[PDB]
Amino acid sequence: PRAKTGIVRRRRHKKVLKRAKGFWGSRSKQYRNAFQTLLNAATYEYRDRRNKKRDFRRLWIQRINAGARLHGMNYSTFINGLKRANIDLNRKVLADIAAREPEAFKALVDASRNARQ
Amino acid sequence: HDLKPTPGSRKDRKRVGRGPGGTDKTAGRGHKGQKSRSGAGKGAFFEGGRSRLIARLPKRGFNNVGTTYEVVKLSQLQDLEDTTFDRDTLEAYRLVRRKNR
Amino acid sequence: AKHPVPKKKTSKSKRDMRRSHHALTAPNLTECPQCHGKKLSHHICPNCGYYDGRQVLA
Amino acid sequence: FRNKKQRKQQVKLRKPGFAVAKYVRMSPRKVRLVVDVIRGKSVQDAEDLLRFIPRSASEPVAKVLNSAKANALHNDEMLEDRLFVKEAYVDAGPTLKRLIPRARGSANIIKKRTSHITIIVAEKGNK
Amino acid sequence: IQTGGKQYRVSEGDVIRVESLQGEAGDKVELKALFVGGEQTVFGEDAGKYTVQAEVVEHGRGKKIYIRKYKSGVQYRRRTGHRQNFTAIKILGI
Amino acid sequence: KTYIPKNDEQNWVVVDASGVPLGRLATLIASRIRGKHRPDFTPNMIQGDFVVVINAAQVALTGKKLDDKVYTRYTGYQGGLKTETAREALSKHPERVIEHAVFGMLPKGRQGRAMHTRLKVYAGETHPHSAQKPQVLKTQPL
Amino acid sequence: KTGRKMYGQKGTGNARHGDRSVPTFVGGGVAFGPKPRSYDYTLPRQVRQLGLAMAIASRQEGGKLVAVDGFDIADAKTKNFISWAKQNGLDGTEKVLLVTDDENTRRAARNVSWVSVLPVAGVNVYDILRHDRLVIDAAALEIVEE
RNA sequence: AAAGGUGAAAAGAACCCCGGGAGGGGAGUGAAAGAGAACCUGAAACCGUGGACUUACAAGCAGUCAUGGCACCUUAUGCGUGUUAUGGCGUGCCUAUUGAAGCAUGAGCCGGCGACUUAGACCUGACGUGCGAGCUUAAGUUGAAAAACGGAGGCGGAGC
RNA sequence: GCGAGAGCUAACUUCCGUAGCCGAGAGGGAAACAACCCAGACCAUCAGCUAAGGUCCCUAAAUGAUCGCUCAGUGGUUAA
RNA sequence: GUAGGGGAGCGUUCAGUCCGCGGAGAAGCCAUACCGGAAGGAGUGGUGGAGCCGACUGAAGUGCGGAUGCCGGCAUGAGU
Repeated sequence: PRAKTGIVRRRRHKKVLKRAKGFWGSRSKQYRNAFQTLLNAATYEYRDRRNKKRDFRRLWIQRINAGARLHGMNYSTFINGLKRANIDLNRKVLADIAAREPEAFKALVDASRNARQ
Repeated sequence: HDLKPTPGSRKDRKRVGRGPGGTDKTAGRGHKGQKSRSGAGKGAFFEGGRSRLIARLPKRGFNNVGTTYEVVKLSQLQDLEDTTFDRDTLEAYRLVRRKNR
Repeated sequence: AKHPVPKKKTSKSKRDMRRSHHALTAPNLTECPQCHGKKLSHHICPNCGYYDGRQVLA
Repeated sequence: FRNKKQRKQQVKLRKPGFAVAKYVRMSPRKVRLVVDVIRGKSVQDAEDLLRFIPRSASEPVAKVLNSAKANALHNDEMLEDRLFVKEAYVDAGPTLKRLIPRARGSANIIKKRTSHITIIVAEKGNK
Repeated sequence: IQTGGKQYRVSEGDVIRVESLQGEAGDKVELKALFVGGEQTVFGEDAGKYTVQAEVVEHGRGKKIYIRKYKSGVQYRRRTGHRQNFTAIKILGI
Repeated sequence: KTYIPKNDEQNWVVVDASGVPLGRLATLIASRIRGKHRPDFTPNMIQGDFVVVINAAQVALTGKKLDDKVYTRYTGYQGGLKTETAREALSKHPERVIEHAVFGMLPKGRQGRAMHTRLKVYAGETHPHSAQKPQVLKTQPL
Repeated sequence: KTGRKMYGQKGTGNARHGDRSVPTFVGGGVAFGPKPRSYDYTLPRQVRQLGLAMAIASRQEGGKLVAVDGFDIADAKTKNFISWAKQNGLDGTEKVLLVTDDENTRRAARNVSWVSVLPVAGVNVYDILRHDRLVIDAAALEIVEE
């Protein structure tokens, strides 16, 4: 017996259309293109988590030595140093201590130099 | 009157092997059945044929189809059954019903 | 055939980017000195029929 | 409150300073040009502008205005000499597809569109 | 960080992956890397001296996150739900 | 969780270009501009101090300031709009020799451009100090 | 209904069509549509035996019941059929099946939800398992075979 | 070819305003009238009005991740919803290919229609059930708001 | 790539043998770029160590250390 | 992980059964920051104006973006 596609397709779509918002023109008002925009969307969505991990860590490092070099070292040097002192093992946050607590960072800085030369 | 779908007529299950779901050509987004060219919308490439050894193969033998006798094995009588009588009939129900031959 | 033809439908956007210049300019109606009804500067007042005196019949 | 069904009875729902000319045989696109200058002002002015504006979209846009008024008063008891054009806008009614011959057999279909010119007047006031 | 915090602070509720020990108040104890209890800027090991104690606050089911993939030309489309679990804990250590 | 932004800062440094190897110097300028030891040290927007260079006209090169260093510049539809000049040839506008060797060692995006804005060279010396009324921490090269 | 040749195999401007009577044509045929048939297969005898047998059990294992003539009736009435029903546990809350010949007896059963009549043990695994309580009644089909 | 649908019932809108009219606004009927006769529901492309955040050194598959500004906070003030700026990354889909962003094919957009089926006591095999060394009916028969009967015939049972 | 025929020891040329890769392979590198180099993506994380490659500024990381070589911009398009 | 094989499910209509639901308001429609591993499901609000959810089982004209597809509506070109 006859079995339409009634109400079953509308839904399916609005499901997508709706995912689309700040999607410029057609990419948000028309299905077809709306949806299609949403495959490349996949490409990005995914490959972006695996990724922002690389990115952020890059913002971290950049500071960790724009503070390190702020006394006379350098991420490179400043870091093998704390490493020298198995005692030190932050890496994570370490940068922040560079961004807000100048006092501390000072400590760790010189702390390394004296685990160096 | 709480809630109770009830067991019985409706509570009757299939069997767990009784019968699997058909097959509609669409296993995920990514179906476009058949080979991928040179096969479709028709039916005749067949599977039989007369050149594929069928031919090239010799033979004339000669068909006849003489008589076909009914084998009433020996164990069929001895071992068990107490001369429930062979004869020409009683053998039927003994089970050795072939007829025609 | 129709030799030159367009390479795509133009955005409802762009199709508008264009039109930002078809906006009419509202006449500069001025108030008649007599009938005090608004007229079109330099022409005869369609209402009273004046232009310092009365030219056009009522 | 109550429930929808009830409200529909307790209320009649009216449209203050509203008037609409439906099915005006003209491209909405044309008419909007006109309505566009009248939107938002001394209804006195709207009256005045129209009489002069050159576009033939003007008469209609008139007839609807001198009714969105005539209602603003009669049926609404308003104070006309403070009646400005609250809102005006044009929408498209049916469309009169008509077939038209062409070069060598081919044919075409003309769109003789239409418009719903609704115009809404309100008492201005500042406070 | 990579589980089981560290650092100084003032005692807040923070979310970190499951801590096994369910229930609540499960006085959690963490080593310590760095910290300034009274400004006392203290680094590794020399830090081990002090420690942190927290109390399992609540366990949680993170916000849903659909993991999607797509490689073009080769069809291939993968929609799959997901959301990670966590353990909120209230900081309060030495 | 990582740190945020600031603003109410605009360190106003004055590097000297005298005798110093244009490039080196440049890199330095290009450094601070974009973000030195950086405050919140962040991308999104720039916090990289304002740079003022004096002299310039007395920057320094090496084997070629006649040979090799040819600042090219191709105008209108290149109907032979191939215009180039020797760097020494930039004795008409030393100012640009620098200014136009740095906008290179600076991002090229929207922000990037808005960043040449903070670089501000002067072919002179003391007279330059005139277009200078704010801070002026002279952090020469090395 | 539809003609057979259409436009131009080529050079018409986008198409390639046969009739206006095909699957891909609003108004045409229904490729792979449904046509009349029977879907009637003969389920092996021994099962149609282990059928109601097996069902009868279930019923006995629960709400079974028999009848040996119902002098209790007298006339169509039905009224009193309900009567008997009463003091027979047939409150009127259960689907009741009364397999039994007795032309006059059945005659009293034009009431809903309760019962549904059923002649000369012309039973049926369905009905039985369908309704609640079974009035196997006539021991007819119930005792004595082969 | 296409083309259905006021209400329960015409009670189908007396009378008044604007208009040559169409069209509308009140009043009144009605349970309801943007249920009013271009009359059930009324999606979507498409057109428009109003509002909120934005936009006039900018090189853009049109997203995505990050951060900040702004607005609002009925599954929602503690997380968010909408929006935006700057940064990073980022060669539409499908098909046909050795190889596609591809200056290679298809396609204006939306909605609805639109493609691996049905049959034959047919063949072969996986799962399952009924019996089991035996297992079954077909035509038909008689009943049927049900199905029993019906062994003709078929399959194991010796092969060469 | 290696081993040959062919072809001008010509071609993203052609035909075999053989190993790897793309095809059916995302990720880092090679400016960009199927197959070259490193390496095979179960999902989640503002955590960590490494490969090939890299560490003046545009980008992450020593304008590093020591002994030399060339002033050509060689480096950043061939030969008798 | 492409052709291909194997597994488990989601959804539509019709049908038999169970529990039921509805004019203080069903289906359909429209909105939404909930839930589920996906297909999808729920809650609340708006419209609507009468038939309709959920569960087991059976049968299917059963799921779509593509075919210069088909019908219909409406765009661009362009107040040209």
